[PDB]
Amino acid sequence: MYTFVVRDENSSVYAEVSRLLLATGQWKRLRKDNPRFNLMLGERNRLPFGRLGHEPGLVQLVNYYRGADKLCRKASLVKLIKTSPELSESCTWFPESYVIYPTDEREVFLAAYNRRREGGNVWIAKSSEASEHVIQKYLEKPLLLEPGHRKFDIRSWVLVDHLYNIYLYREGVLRTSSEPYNSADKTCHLTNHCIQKYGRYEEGNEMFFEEFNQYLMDALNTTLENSILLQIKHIIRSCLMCIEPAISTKHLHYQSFQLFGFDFMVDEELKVWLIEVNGAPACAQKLYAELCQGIVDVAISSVFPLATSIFIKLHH
Amino acid sequence: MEVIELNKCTSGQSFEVILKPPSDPSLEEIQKKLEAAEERRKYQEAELLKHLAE
Amino acid sequence: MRECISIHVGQAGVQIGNACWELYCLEHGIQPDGQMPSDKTIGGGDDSFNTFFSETGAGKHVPRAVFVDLEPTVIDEVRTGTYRQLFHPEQLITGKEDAANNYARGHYTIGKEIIDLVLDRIRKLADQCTGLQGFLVFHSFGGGTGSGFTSLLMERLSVDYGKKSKLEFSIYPAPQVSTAVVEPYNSILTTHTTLEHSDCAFMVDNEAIYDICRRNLDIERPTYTNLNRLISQIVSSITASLRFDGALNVDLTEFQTNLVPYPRIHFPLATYAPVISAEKAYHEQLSVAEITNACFEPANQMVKCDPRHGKYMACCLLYRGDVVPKDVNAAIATIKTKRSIQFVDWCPTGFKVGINYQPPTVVPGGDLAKVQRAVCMLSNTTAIAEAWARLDHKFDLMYAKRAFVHWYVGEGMEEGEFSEAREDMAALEKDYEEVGV
Amino acid sequence: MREIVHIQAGQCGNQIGAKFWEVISDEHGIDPTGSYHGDSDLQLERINVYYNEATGNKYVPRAILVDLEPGTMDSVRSGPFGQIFRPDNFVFGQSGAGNNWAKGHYTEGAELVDSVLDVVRKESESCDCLQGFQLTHSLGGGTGSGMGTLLISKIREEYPDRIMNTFSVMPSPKVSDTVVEPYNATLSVHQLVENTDETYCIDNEALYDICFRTLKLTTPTYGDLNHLVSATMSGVTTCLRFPGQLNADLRKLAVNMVPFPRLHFFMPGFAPLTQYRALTVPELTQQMFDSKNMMAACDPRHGRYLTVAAIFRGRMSMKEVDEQMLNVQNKNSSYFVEWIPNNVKTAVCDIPPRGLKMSATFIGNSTAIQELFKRISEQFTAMFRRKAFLHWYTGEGMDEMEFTEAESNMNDLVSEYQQYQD
Ligand SMILES: Nc1nc2c(ncn2[C@@H]2O[C@H](COP(=O)(O)OP(=O)(O)OP(=O)(O)O)[C@@H](O)[C@H]2O)c(=O)[nH]1
Ligand SMILES: Nc1ncnc2c1ncn2[C@@H]1O[C@H](COP(=O)(O)OP(=O)(O)CP(=O)(O)O)[C@@H](O)[C@H]1O
Ligand SMILES: COc1cc2c(cc1OS(N)(=O)=O)CCN(Cc1cc(Br)c(OC)c(OC)c1)C2
Ligand SMILES: Nc1nc2c(ncn2[C@@H]2O[C@H](COP(=O)(O)OP(=O)(O)O)[C@@H](O)[C@H]2O)c(=O)[nH]1
Ligand SMILES: [Ca+2]
Ligand SMILES: [Mg+2]
Ligand SMILES: [Mg+2]
Ligand SMILES: [Mg+2]
Repeated sequence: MYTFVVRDENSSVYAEVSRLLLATGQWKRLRKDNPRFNLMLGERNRLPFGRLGHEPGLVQLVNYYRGADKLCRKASLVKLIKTSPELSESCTWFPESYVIYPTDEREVFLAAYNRRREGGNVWIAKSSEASEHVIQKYLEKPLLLEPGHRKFDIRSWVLVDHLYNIYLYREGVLRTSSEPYNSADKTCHLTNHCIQKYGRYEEGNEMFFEEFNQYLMDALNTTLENSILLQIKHIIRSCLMCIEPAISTKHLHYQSFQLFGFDFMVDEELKVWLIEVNGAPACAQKLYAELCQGIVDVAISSVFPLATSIFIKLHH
Repeated sequence: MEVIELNKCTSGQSFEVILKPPSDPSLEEIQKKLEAAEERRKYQEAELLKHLAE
Repeated sequence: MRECISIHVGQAGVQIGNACWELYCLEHGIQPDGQMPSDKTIGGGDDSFNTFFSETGAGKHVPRAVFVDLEPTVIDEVRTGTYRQLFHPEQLITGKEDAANNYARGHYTIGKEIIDLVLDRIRKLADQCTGLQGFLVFHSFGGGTGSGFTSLLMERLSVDYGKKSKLEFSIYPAPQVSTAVVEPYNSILTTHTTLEHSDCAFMVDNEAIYDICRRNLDIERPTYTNLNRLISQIVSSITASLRFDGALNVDLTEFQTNLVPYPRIHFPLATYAPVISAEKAYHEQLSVAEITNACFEPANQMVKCDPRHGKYMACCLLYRGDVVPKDVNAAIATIKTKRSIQFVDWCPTGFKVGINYQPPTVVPGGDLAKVQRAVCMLSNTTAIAEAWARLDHKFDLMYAKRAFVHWYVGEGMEEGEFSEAREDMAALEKDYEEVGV
Repeated sequence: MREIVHIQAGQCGNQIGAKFWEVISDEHGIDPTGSYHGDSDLQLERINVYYNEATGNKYVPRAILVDLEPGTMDSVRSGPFGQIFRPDNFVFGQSGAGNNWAKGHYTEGAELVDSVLDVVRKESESCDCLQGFQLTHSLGGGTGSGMGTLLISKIREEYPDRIMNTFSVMPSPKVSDTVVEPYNATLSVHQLVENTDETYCIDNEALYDICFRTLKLTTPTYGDLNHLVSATMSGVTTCLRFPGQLNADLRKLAVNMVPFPRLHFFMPGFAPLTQYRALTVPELTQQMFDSKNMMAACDPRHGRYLTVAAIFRGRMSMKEVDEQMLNVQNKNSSYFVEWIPNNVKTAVCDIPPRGLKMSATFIGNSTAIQELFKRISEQFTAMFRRKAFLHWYTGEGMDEMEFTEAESNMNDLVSEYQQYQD
């Protein structure tokens, strides 16, 4: 059979992958500290990559890309986009951002804010007046779903295998709000399932793709693929092809794959904005089954075989 | 991309390529530890021979 | 003219020692009888090759070496080998009973009974030198002699030759070429005891030499002879400057000045290319750019690790064969844009380059093909600390249950030395993390 | 580390020791007269390990034969290779030991032990570099068990810095001689825990089961069991007797196989079990690790391996051997301890044993060996709680307390194996 270990009990996605692998009859789970394994479902923090690919006769695969946090840390993502000639800051899809410390950019953030304050502008910060971590411009003109006059965000799941093929899951989820947008309370401003809990328009405050594409047709005379999905596919390609030389395991002694969660924002001019890249994302209940099995089909069994597709291969 | 100190001869040459400027125990102490280990060995052997003696 | 003395300890040290000296004689035109028809100063001279060979009145060129082993099986190969006529019996030293893969047995029990004999044989070579530079020490981490006796010899050499430099060539242990389950114990004990006495040490992981011999030479089950003749090529390029005319790394002190900024972090990473199978009657000859590019591929370095996730402190490029500077600079400019080469902010981002016009020499009928140009890179990167963590973790697994510890205590060692040497390795791992951020 | 000194005591000890020399003399090309008529040189390169060389290019084993009655040593001197042994190295008495540990260890045996030590000293004094000693004996009788352990204690007193190795045969009710066998075996194990570096446990219950169930022998004989024992003994000394990359010796063996001083009782295994169709490499590995191929009646699936060592003989693929060993490890990794990295060692020898085109021999330090001591412990306590048959020993000067001690140390050993199994 094949051998795998489990090192993250809080993984809702791989809890199903480790359970689906056990339903194969050809995979068996070991103790979390057993060195002899083919596949590791490792821990989020301080994963010991340096101890992989040194066991004779073992082809070892892991569900994380070492060095992939440069894209998943808000402070390092900003730095990556500003200092990468492949992106060169001039990219048209990432909001103007600045990194500050409590080198620093406190001097350059206030400079561009002066040309802005004279006119309007409202910024946001996490980890209208500037006197009141990373700071980026708040999209004051989002796209609102009717009826309701509410905002939302789009979550896309992307899978990158050991060959660095980029697979975009066909099924997305819109994590919508319930309260009308008020550009004057922060419940109508932040789109999160936990903060929302509510559930008047759609169940769980999450609208899937077939419904949103029908809304775009009846309300805007366009399709989800033309108005939004093309841009999303471009951003996914651009970010992952940028760091490829830094994390690729093409000639390394072990192999990597990782599932990513891209969070996008759409404005009233049907322009797609990248908010952040999640390295440890969850999933929707109506999609836990199809996605997790796709992982095994394309990512796990692609290296460890056994006895249409749901992903869109983003060529490059 | 600067090259400096080119030294040629009949067997070859060498140089430097710069791309960016920059931003004991004594003999007795040894013998002391060595003789200490030999004593611990001698002690452990004396206990065995004393054990076999009983 | 300043002399260098080589010292080979244990099985690994002696066998690798044979490979190197065989190659030296080929590169310098010295036959197995010590005769050198190119030398015209018979009986003396101050040439570059005299740093490793002395001369007799009859015309023999004798290596400035000494071979030591606590058992005699391996050194008897030298006394009956092709180059037997090269060495003098006083240069070969053998015991009766090896260290049984036990550090404490090689350092304490058996080390104390033979240390003075070896120092007296070394003193005889030094006396015949006018301007001694230091010593080159070959040995293994995993063997009981290579780890336990080496650390005793390095302690005493510091005492008797306080001002002399000492370089190491060490073999890091790997299960693909394994010999004992306690190799992690011996590795830590000797690294802890040798550290303050070594000015610069080049580690070679047997897992890396094993994979290269399989991938590039198409050798299913590599042998020690295969491993060593590839390791000799690496050694010959690191010491070529001491034996040939040149201006880069012409004495042992230059290695520390150009590769070691911090004393404790003195383990440079070596990378070599091209390794081409001699079974191919023809193979495209790689260019300067191509072989330089391969110095940043993990599959070509002597210690498997990812330099992409570390920071550099120093870098040296040593070329042999048909190479001219113009091409070297073109390749360097090309590599700075393709790859990620990040130095520490308190070190210059440069490369020291040396070129020897004599192309690499290969053993006739061996496994390596003759090439027209080759390169060995020496870089002091923090990425090599991955190998310390791999090894430290295996030490922790066995020590938590005190497994096998009684074999060392029974030799006079105390349990406290285990945790002492282990805490030192923890400090070494911490020092790399401070430098790598 | 060169010369080994062999010793065989008692009936069982001298019968398996006899077959051992008969087997290896044949592998090295040494005829019954001590002359060499081989074809290769690999059989002469390390021959000094077990043989002395006499003038006239004769090879004489370095062995000492001991027994308290002459019956068994007479049959050896009249056997196939009886003429090969040095005449001086026959040391024996007349009273016998009556299957009584106390007689071999305290009364009858004490009179003869000094003479044995004189011969040992004579052999040791001629060794360029003596490794240690190996002893063959059973634990269920009197001479090999009671006097055998007395010798081990005395040899350790004169040669405390040499390795002590034994082949010890465990008693079983399925092949029993007397009802007091548990008494004798419990008293010997206590000694073995203290005074040996390595002990191969040859279980008579496992040998019987193999002959009955696998070899299809309805009524097995001691000859049948010793055929299995001699095959095992030849396999576990291959790396000592032939030139190889390994270059094994008794000290490196102990250093790499014994993580804790007391737990030095090994479980041996062999394959194939003795027709003209040679086995494939996958067949060897599979059989070698099966319970039906173990020489001690313990289920390895009831415990975990601390360390393992295996040798393959014949002309086979090293790549295929590696591919099969790494396969069994990674497919049964639940029965190996995690806290000893790389605890499975493999080696190959080009010379196959006589008759077979290739074979494989297995040495295991498993915690399942506790099932053997439990078995012997329960049999001991059932009699002891009624003081049954004790008069045979109290009549030799022993006290009840000495029994309570050996039993107590035996149970401690069982709980010590259970400690490292969890
Ligand atoms: N590359 C290479 N490695 C070797 C060679 N010989 C031994 N080794 C490695 O060295 C380690 C074993 O140490 P040895 O040098 O053989 O032991 P020793 O120094 O002779 O000390 P003892 O225990 O007394 O025998 C293992 O990790 C081997 O892989 C060799 O010729 N070439
Ligand atoms: N510049 C901006 N313009 C508009 N909305 C923004 C914004 N920055 C953040 N938001 C809103 O804030 C919400 C959460 O922000 P952010 O993603 O940084 O927090 P988070 O990372 O802890 C939750 P998640 O994992 O879903 O990204 C998003 O749903 C988004 O709608
Ligand atoms: C438990 O592991 C290890 C075991 C051993 C060594 C190293 C180890 O450690 S290791 N894996 O090299 O790191 C070296 C000494 N050797 C001796 C030996 C005697 C016999 Br016999 C054999 O025949 C069955 C054998 O096998 C062919 C080996 C045992
Ligand atoms: N395998 C094997 N076991 C034996 C042999 N002879 C005796 N035994 C066993 O050894 C035990 C008896 O010990 P024995 O050697 O006869 O007593 P001793 O002569 O006083 O040493 C019993 O458990 C027997 O089953 C033999 O040739 N082969
Ligand atoms: Ca000269
Ligand atoms: Mg989040
Ligand atoms: Mg050795
Ligand atoms: Mg009998």
